[PDB]
Amino acid sequence: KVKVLWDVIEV
Amino acid sequence: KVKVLWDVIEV
Amino acid sequence: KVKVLWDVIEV
Amino acid sequence: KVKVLWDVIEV
Amino acid sequence: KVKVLWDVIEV
Amino acid sequence: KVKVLWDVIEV
Amino acid sequence: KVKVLWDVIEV
Amino acid sequence: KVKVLWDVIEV
Amino acid sequence: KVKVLWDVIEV
Amino acid sequence: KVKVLWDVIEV
Amino acid sequence: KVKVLWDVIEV
Amino acid sequence: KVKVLWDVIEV
Ligand code: NA
Repeated sequence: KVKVLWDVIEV
Repeated sequence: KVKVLWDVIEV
Repeated sequence: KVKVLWDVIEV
Repeated sequence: KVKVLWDVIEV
Repeated sequence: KVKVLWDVIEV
Repeated sequence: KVKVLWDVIEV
Repeated sequence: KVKVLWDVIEV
Repeated sequence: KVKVLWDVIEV
Repeated sequence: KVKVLWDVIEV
Repeated sequence: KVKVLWDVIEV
Repeated sequence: KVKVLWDVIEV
Repeated sequence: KVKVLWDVIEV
């Protein structure tokens, strides 16, 4: 199955 | 570690 | 039909 | 500044 | 201010 | 087929 | 108006 | 390898 | 490790 | 005007 | 640092 | 019609 992985960085 | 994902479903 | 679900996993 | 990262994966 | 909008569509 | 439509706006 | 389109193509 | 194709469209 | 960073800027 | 900024980094 | 900048106009 | 303007910048 297909997933979108998401992340953030605080730069 | 935490991971945030979108599941995309074709149902 | 298509739907997007939010998943949060601990790995 | 907030940066967004994403990757499409197959699980 | 920047805002993001998104919708998933079936074509 | 599944597609995502994004709109990025300034408010 | 203008939108950014994602197609996640199953390959 | 599943991939995101993205484009800019006029709706 | 490679990180592909996305940001939106208001100009 | 909104613009998209795209950066590749190696950490 | 080198980044890619892109933006959309409607003519 | 829509046009996408690309640039490579030094920051
Ligand atoms: Na595949």
